[PDB]
Amino acid sequence: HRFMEPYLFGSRLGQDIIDLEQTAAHLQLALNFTAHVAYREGIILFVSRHRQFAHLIETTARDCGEYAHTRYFKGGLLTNAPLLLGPGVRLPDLII
Amino acid sequence: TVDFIKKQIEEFNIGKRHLANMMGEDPETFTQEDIDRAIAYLFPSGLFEKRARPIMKHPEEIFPKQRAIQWGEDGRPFHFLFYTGKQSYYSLMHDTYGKLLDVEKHHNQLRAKDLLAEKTKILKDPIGSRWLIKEELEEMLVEKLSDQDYAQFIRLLERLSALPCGATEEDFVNRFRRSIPIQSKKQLIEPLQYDEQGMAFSRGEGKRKTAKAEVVVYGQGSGRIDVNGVDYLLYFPVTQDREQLMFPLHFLDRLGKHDMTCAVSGGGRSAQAGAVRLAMARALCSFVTEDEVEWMRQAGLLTADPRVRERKKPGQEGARRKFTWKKR
Amino acid sequence: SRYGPEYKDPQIDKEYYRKPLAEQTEEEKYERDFKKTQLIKAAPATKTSSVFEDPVISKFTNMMMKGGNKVLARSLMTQTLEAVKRKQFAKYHAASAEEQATIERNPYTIFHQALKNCEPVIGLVPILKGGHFYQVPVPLADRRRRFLAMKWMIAECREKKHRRVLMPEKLSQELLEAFHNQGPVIKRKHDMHKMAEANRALAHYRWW
Amino acid sequence: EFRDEACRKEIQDFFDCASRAEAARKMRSIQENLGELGSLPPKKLNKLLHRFPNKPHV
RNA sequence: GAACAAUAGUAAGCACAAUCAUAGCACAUAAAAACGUUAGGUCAAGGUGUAGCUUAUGGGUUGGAAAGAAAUGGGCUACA
RNA sequence: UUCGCCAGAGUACUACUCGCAACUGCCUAAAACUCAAAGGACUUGGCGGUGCUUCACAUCCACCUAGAGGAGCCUGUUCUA
Ligand SMILES: [K+]
Ligand SMILES: [K+]
Ligand SMILES: [K+]
Ligand SMILES: [Mg+2]
Ligand SMILES: [Mg+2]
Ligand SMILES: [Mg+2]
Ligand SMILES: [Mg+2]
Ligand SMILES: [Mg+2]
Ligand SMILES: [Mg+2]
Ligand SMILES: [Mg+2]
Ligand SMILES: [Mg+2]
Ligand SMILES: [Mg+2]
Ligand SMILES: [Mg+2]
Ligand SMILES: [Mg+2]
Ligand SMILES: [Mg+2]
Ligand SMILES: [Mg+2]
Ligand SMILES: [Mg+2]
Ligand SMILES: [Mg+2]
Ligand SMILES: [Mg+2]
Ligand SMILES: [Mg+2]
Ligand SMILES: [Mg+2]
Ligand SMILES: [Mg+2]
Ligand SMILES: [Mg+2]
Ligand SMILES: [Mg+2]
Ligand SMILES: [Mg+2]
Ligand SMILES: [Mg+2]
Ligand SMILES: [Mg+2]
Repeated sequence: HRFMEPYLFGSRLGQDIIDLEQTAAHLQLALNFTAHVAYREGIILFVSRHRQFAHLIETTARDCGEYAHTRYFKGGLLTNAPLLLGPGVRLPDLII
Repeated sequence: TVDFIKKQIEEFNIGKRHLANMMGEDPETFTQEDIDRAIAYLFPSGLFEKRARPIMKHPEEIFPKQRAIQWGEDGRPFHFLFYTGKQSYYSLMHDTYGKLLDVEKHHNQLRAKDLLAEKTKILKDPIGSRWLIKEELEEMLVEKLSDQDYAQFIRLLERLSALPCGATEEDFVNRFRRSIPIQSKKQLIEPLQYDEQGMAFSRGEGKRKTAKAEVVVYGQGSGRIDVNGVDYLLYFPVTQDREQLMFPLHFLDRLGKHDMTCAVSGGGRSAQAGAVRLAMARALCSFVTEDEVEWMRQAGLLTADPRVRERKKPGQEGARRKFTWKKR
Repeated sequence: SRYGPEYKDPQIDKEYYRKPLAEQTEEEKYERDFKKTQLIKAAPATKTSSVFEDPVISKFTNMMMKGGNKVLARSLMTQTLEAVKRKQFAKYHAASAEEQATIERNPYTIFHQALKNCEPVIGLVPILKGGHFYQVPVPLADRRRRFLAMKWMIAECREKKHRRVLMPEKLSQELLEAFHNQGPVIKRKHDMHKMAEANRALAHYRWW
Repeated sequence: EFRDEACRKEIQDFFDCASRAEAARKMRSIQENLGELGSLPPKKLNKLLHRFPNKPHV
């Protein structure tokens, strides 16, 4: 993809290699940001539409006590929340 | 609507006490069947719709099952799949898939230890087991489903049931099992009756095309049939009609081994002939072994003829024929 | 139709049930007939397990019926078989030694053989192409050929017979005529073959 | 002279061909749908292509 | 505004469906068939908008609406 | 950077004019008058004697039975009166 050029260390025989030095910098902030929103009693949702880790991700959220959605994503879920879920619904404060 | 259900529960118990008080029975055993027969008496509603009659039952059975509150005062959903839209169905899918992996993991360990102590218990044919219907499943998860979702869930159970079965899994699977009623097409053989030194006489009932036939057959007489006090040959001049009476007896090779008297009313010559034929077939089942009774059914003797004359529609010459349709 | 899709046609032949132990595959067929608990229709009024009936007679008897007089149609079919029998019996008496054991005195044998000679081998169906109709020959199915022979028999003896001559005797004459391959019905069968052979180059029009 | 007294051999083959053509015509449609001649039916290929669609945009 | 190995749709209302009737079920037949279309038919079932009549387009009495050159539609009885 | 072309539609690849081995020709190219629109692309619907696939169980063809149109009579319209 065109926007991933800065994050690529290089290409090895047609195979792109991701620069882990930039990954470590980003992952450090991502984990730090994830913990703080969990510290403040925030709702965290795990979203992953991939049919090889759906069970693993679903079990991962159960252990952490947080929510997961690895199934088919309905159209009006996050936007038209009152109709899909219920009258008064608290939207998730972070999505992974 | 938790409180509204609670209010209905307490007043129904109070209402039941009043009904028992006026009916003059024991309130400790005022069962629901007694309630229905009491209500049907006090309020005699003549209506063809069975669901439109007055009812007074357990409010849990009357009111549809309701969803519980899904979040606390702070808004956090109780279940961990609430944001998938269908928490109940997907939690069932997650648990079902987890059991398969545990069975696969357990079976993998057993193969490592070289032990196969499980057996396939999927075959429940003698009990007559069928899977849950989509409507029944929706009333178990208290959530609406779709045809694609139901088919996927059932197929997953088949994969779970096709693997080696553990004790915990079988209890989980059997909750989704339903038993069909007894299926059989054998008829009830009427026992022979003896009356006033009379031996081996049976009675049969037949009806076809507005014609009822009453046939009693004696197994101790020669070959003769007495219909309405007259000989059958005089009563059935048509050769075809007398062929109908032959058909049951000739099939069993007992043309001359039975003496019969019949009483048939209503209908034409063929309607009565068919009715008497049907009555003999049912009345002769007593004297014949069970195996040939099945042969009787396969030949169509024992099955009533459902073909009856239709009505005349308003605006048509006959039952199906319409008036001439002039296009222009 | 008051019968649902589950109901099936009953089996009437008694001999099919009395000797099942001489075969295995057929045993599996009828043991599953009731083991599947399949419903069975009521026995039709016309067909019966009497050994003196014949399926080709019942179909021919039904077509002779006009309106709803099954008694009259059966009466006519009874006399016609009698009339054929009387004529063959008389001819047997007035014959030489070699001619005696040639004449057939079985009306059922005559009736079955007569219709098998009146059946056309190849029919015609109009086909529309280019704004015109071309008579294209087709290999008519066995059921159509059998039905077509019966209709020709009834059509001939109803139209071009005299008013005085009765129906049972007129039909009896044509059965003997068809038994010897010289009746007008046989002539009509050949006429249909004449047209089919004439249009033998138009068979390419049909697409089946 | 249009008489089948000596055409029995030809007449039977014509009946045999009619039955032979009837049998093949009344069975080709059902089996050809799933026979596939080694190549998946159109319904299966449509689902396979939907899983790996083409991307004209972006 | 749909892709189920799912790609923006959601839950209710009416109709279909199910149910009810034709005294068992089943099948079949009845019954049902929304929103609209044809300024479709009905001021002469009755009511009524607008326009018209008021010793008259209102009310009553007596007598009378014949007739088929011909053309056609749907039927009964036939031509045995 | 530079040249050519474009000022509503119809009248108009026309009338008149200049040049041309063209002479029913080509190039150049108006106005009187009429209208308040002409025109480009798209959306839904209807339709198609457009193509592909599938289907009509009284049904379009193939095909089954009984009838109408022919005559008298009964009754209903049009016309005649
Ligand atoms: K008015
Ligand atoms: K369109
Ligand atoms: K008529
Ligand atoms: Mg009728
Ligand atoms: Mg519905
Ligand atoms: Mg009912
Ligand atoms: Mg029904
Ligand atoms: Mg109706
Ligand atoms: Mg309905
Ligand atoms: Mg109008
Ligand atoms: Mg009209
Ligand atoms: Mg009008
Ligand atoms: Mg009025
Ligand atoms: Mg008027
Ligand atoms: Mg008014
Ligand atoms: Mg007046
Ligand atoms: Mg006329
Ligand atoms: Mg009419
Ligand atoms: Mg008469
Ligand atoms: Mg401009
Ligand atoms: Mg201009
Ligand atoms: Mg030009
Ligand atoms: Mg010019
Ligand atoms: Mg028709
Ligand atoms: Mg008639
Ligand atoms: Mg006429
Ligand atoms: Mg008339």
